[PDB]
Amino acid sequence: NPYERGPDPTESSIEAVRGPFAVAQTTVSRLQADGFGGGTIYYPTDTSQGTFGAVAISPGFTAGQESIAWLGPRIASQGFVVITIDTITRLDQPDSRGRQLQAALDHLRTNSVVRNRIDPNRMAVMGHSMGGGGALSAAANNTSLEAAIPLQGWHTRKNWSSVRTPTLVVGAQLDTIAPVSSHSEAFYNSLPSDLDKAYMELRGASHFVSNTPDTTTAKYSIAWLKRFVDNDLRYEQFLCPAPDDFAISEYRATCPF
Repeated sequence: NPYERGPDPTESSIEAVRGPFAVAQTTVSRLQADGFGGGTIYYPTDTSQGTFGAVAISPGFTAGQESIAWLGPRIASQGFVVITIDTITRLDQPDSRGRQLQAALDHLRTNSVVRNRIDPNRMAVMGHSMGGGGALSAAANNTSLEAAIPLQGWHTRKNWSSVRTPTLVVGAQLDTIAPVSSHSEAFYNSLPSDLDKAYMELRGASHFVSNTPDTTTAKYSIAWLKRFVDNDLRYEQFLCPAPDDFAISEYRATCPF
């Protein structure tokens, strides 16, 4: 597999705050950002292993980039170019956030800092709440996307039968903003039954579990991005079968991937 990066993983390595890749950052001003509100790109400096997959991450309604910023370097340091975006306005709705997540990825293709660092054919989307809805919208609008991860996603659209991108739906058990029964679990249920997909509910978690560092969220996002952005079979072990993880309330997966 040409896309494998970094040494073989262990529980300790995917749980780490910082992975085996030293990371740098560059900022995209709102003036430099076409179709999104700007953001921060995190990327590995080690280019000896080749180019990396790219990941765009959106915050939710009324939220700034800081609400999801911790994911940027934590994921990038596992071997990805990660842009944490601001939206054009903080009031933008899920469908617009999905446009902006795609525009942020496109910006990566011509960004002078990272355009040599990215494999433009291997891209993924993530978001929190309405940003997680944007991630689903972005995958539904672009079947070439390698992975999508809605974190406590919120969306008026509940049917996602058009998605062809491997999607990890991360619910929070005690979510009252975006209750898992009317959002996350509904999304997972409408994804195609043939799709490589997984639903993971975080035990006792509030809607805001992913606005502050959470090891369970990070470890399975990293395992998902590895498995599907990099086609990295070494990371299937953390997904299939279900992990005996007390942090997880419910788990569904179309294993084996």
